[PDB]
Amino acid sequence: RGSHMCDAFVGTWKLVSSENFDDYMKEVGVGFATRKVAGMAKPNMIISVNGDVITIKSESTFKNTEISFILGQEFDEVTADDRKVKSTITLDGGVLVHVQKWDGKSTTIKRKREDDKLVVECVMKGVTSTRVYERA
Ligand SMILES: O=C(O)CCn1c(-c2ccccc2)cc2ccccc21
Repeated sequence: RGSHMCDAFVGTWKLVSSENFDDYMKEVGVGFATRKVAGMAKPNMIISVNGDVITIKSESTFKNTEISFILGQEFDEVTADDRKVKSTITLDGGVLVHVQKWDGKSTTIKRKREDDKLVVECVMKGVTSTRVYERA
């Protein structure tokens, strides 16, 4: 019912910058045509919290996705690039840490507040992409 730290993430966010995302997606194993169309997208990401359930929606010309979850409880997720993964999202020190597991592989997406931005850092082995969103 009352305020939680998680509320710093809540709201409507628009992508403003993307660095190294094509190389990150190659590491993930996204095919060419999907990478090109995904990398063009300027999604809006809508984060909300209801009781213990956090919802992250991405809306764009590429794909609309929506996940709902409870921190530390694994779920099934079909990602925007069409992987079928098992995901767990935790809050570590203020950072939401989202680990996706599929086919023996793993990718971690961290989201954090920096100034008025929500920074999303996507990591697959040694390759990192930084995506910066701002309030809509
Ligand atoms: O949250 C994001 O900004 C990127 C989400 N995302 C996307 C994505 C694509 C288009 C629109 C939003 C997100 C592709 C993708 C591939 C691998 C891992 C994460 C991925």
